[PDB]
Amino acid sequence: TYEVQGAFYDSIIDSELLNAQIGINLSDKQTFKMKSAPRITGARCESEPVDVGVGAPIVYIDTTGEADY
Amino acid sequence: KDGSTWKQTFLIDAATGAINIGLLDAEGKAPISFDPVKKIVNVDGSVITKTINAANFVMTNLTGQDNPA
Repeated sequence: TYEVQGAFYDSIIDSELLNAQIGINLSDKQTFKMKSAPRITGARCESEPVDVGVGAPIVYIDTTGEADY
Repeated sequence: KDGSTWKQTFLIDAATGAINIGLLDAEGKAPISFDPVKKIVNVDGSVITKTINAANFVMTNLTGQDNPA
């Protein structure tokens, strides 16, 4: 999680003064939660036995992420 | 007659009413095969008929990666 606060600094503001953040008059802070990358909980593969022919392979894999896609 | 050897084209066994039709594959897979013992008619390829009457149209994934439908 991070907190965001910033503002515009004009030509008057100096690098040292900007670091001091004295005259900047920054914006109020705001807190947001940073999402989590996907991970795979387990890897597996199972298929149905068949009397005639061959069982089609399939992969079952369980994730734990929160990505949109 | 292929060179100095002879390749089977079709066979009709006496003990079993099995009739293999077609030149044999390098691995020995006959194109069309029959078996009254198992009461099955085995044809690799396609079958064209005006109509078909049956009691169970059980689609099968005959090949490793086929899509029955």
